[PDB]
Amino acid sequence: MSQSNRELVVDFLSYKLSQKGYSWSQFSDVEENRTEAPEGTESEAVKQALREAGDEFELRYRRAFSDLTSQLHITPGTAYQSFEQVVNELFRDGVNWGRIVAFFSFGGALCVESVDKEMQVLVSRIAAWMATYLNDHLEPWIQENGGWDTFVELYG
Amino acid sequence: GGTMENLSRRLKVTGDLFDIMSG
Repeated sequence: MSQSNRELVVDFLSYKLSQKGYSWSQFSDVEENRTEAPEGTESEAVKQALREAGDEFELRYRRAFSDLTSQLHITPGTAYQSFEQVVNELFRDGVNWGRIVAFFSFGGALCVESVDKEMQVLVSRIAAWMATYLNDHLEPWIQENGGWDTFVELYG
Repeated sequence: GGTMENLSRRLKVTGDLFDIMSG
């Protein structure tokens, strides 16, 4: 239960960005070293659910309210605000998986939008804003309603 | 100004549809 939530942040963000055509380690640093558990790892399964959840989450949004990268608007001086703003109002009404699925969806989306614009570095910046919020802002909620085991139980 | 707020709203609804508690 909770070992390295950051790995989950780096993974999802790296995966989504990898689907758009961007490389995480290319400009992420992952605050350590791109490795990620091979297979059969607890945390590994966690990312698997986040990837499956984010995929279905972004899909519904993409099918209904179109993609995200082609809507938002982040800059070198409003990225941390754009994120905090969407994550704030999103978790303002009350934290929850659905809010976390979007939290991760927005994180990876912003990175792609920042890289597409001219702020590849923002990928790692958001990486710290997302992870930090995940571990410090919603982490408690995670273990509260079951944790990554539940999220994995619902999506996995 | 009218980008992030609207964005969050869209993510919010998607959450309700993809939230659930357990099982």
